[PDB]
Amino acid sequence: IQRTPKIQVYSRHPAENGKSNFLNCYVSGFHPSDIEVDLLKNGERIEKVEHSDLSFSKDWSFYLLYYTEFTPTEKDEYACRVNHVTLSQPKIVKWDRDM
Amino acid sequence: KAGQVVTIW
Amino acid sequence: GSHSMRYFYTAMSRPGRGEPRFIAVGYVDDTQFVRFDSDAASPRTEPRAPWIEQEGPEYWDGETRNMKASAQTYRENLRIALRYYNQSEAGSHIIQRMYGCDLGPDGRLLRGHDQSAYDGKDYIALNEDLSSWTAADTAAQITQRKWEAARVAEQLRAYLEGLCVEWLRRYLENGKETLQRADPPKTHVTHHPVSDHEATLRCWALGFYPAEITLTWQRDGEDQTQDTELVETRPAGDRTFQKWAAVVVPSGEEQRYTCHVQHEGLPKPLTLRWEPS
Repeated sequence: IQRTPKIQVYSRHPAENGKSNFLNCYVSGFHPSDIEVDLLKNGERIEKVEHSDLSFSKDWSFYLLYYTEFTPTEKDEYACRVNHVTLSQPKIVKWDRDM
Repeated sequence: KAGQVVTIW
Repeated sequence: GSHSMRYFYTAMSRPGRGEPRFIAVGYVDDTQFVRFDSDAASPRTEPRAPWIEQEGPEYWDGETRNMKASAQTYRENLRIALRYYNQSEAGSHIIQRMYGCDLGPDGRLLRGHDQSAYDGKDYIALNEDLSSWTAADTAAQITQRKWEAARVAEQLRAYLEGLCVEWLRRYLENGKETLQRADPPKTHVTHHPVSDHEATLRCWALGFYPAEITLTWQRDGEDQTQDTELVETRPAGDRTFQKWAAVVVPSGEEQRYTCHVQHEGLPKPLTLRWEPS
């Protein structure tokens, strides 16, 4: 009766070091709706993160976009950390600026 | 504009 | 093109943590335009697109009253569902509903929809005739009998063929600069070796609206359905969407692969290949 989230971590525009952008974590395919999503910068939780209003796909699974404004650099790492009832521990998905 | 029909199960 | 309006309701019980949360969102095509959340400090139907903001206070007050009434109905429906499934009052459960209308390219009604789920499984659906019901199980057959006795299908039909279509047409006119504009995908192919004898080709589509798109890889002109990794279409956060499709190919065979893109914003489907240097 439960469905685990799919997670994609990506930017609004192709990343260019030093240029402002948005870091997105799209969580989808999950059920039930409660979910915990953090965006991380070098391992630490980003405080200013917004998210879309809860909606769902035709198969009843939920989706949400979490996002924050950011300026990528060569060395900073970013990630999305997700917890859900279906997960025994939080799942961390690192941002790959080519995915 | 949303529907207003009351649909009690 | 064709257009739709859809409302999505989610009602989530949480015993010991107050009354069930009720969230409703409304969309025209892939553009959200309203929201309501019973957990907001002051629950109100709120605008989420620029072209709905012009609606006057009677619109916002009436939509808010309707959503508050709907939250009450769906709290009752969660209590009823516990009875219908012999479930305890201790567990958390979810009712979902989606409804609305589809128009063809000529503005005419193609079809209506009104379907509900309990705990993520189909519960009951209004059939395409807007007159009869499909119940998923013996619980939903109880609901079906109640709704048949009360002629609920006729009331939903009147909404779906009447106000749903009329208000969708109004929104399409008021939001025409965005709702009636397709933004074609910006496309390119990237190449990344995986080893000395294979490489990934990734075909990208960025910046497109609406979300519907087809991205396919062919090898020697044959679709590579079973060998393609195709990610779910994902929102950029600026109204547009993104998608990619990838294949792992033998090194030296890259030119045998073509990516094909279909999107309403394109006058003709595109064919792309990896362009080294």
